Amino acid sequence: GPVKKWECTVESNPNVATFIKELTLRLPDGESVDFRAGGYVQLECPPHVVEYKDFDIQPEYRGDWDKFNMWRYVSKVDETVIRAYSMANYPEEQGVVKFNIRIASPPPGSDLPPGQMSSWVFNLKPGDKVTVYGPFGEFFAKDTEAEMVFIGGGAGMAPMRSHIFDQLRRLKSNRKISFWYGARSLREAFYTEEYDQLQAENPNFQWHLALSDPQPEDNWTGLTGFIHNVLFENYLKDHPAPEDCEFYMCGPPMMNAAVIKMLTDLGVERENILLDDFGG
Ligand SMILES: Cc1cc2nc3c(=O)[nH]c(=O)nc-3n(C[C@H](O)[C@H](O)[C@H](O)COP(=O)(O)OP(=O)(O)OC[C@H]3O[C@@H](n4cnc5c(N)ncnc54)[C@H](O)[C@@H]3O)c2cc1C
Ligand SMILES: [Mg+2]
Repeated sequence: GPVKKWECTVESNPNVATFIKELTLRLPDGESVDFRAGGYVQLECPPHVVEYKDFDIQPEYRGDWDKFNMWRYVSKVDETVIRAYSMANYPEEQGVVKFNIRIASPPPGSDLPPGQMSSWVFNLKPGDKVTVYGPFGEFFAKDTEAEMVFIGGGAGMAPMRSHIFDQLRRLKSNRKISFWYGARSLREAFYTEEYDQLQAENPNFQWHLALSDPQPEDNWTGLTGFIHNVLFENYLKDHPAPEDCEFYMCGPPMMNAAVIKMLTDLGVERENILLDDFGG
């Protein structure tokens, strides 16, 4: 049916990684968005000016905001903008829409304008008003009993969380499900306690974190490198029938491309790979 519209209030907007915030919007009037896991809404901003030095960035992330010279950026937006963001909540988490949003700052060294909507999102404080439109979606789980392999990176965590909670807690599914998330270091990993608990509670579910640049403080002895190599070496290379799995992918462009190439090379048919392309 026609697009619905809600004037929401910001409940919380902390960083969950150095360059990713978890934005939670409370819907008005006790309403909920009738969305499906993997779906999205559009957020809108009015004309504005935002200065990055005004952002609230939690303490452990600030050193890299200094290193990346982020505090000098200013974004001037002369007209209303709309952008899609994927729900990180699943449908049984009512009354809110929750997001994982990467700050799309200018490439280091360039003179390009900062990202219009994400810069505005990073200055949202509890109590601010945000207009939301939707729901929309196409990145939906197939209705089968096949093994599921979820692959995520960056703010692609949002539909990954939605999908995984939907399978395990709403559908109470017993399908074989794994989740593979690539990040730079432990400070860039989030929802780790949630996934560890879901693995403890659901013997059909397993997750894996691979770090590309583990930091000394991480004392990391787990998987390292790029997620497409990790998933191949530690699981798919020896899998009896990878072509029988359903793959659900959402990451930054380079990750999407590398994972899809790895899978197609293994003989997985493109029909068995569902991609949520954020268009980065
Ligand atoms: C279905 C869907 C779901 C999505 N879900 C999410 C999600 O859950 N989380 C999320 O973080 N994103 C998501 N996205 C992406 C999101 O909609 C935005 O595209 C993203 O936030 C960037 O928008 P922006 O307005 O901040 O940046 P834009 O203003 O669009 O700019 C993007 C980048 O381009 C740079 N730039 C500016 N001018 C130029 C130029 N001339 N040449 C080159 N580069 C330039 C900017 O500095 C910035 O880095 C989704 C997209 C879709 C389609
Ligand atoms: Mg303000």
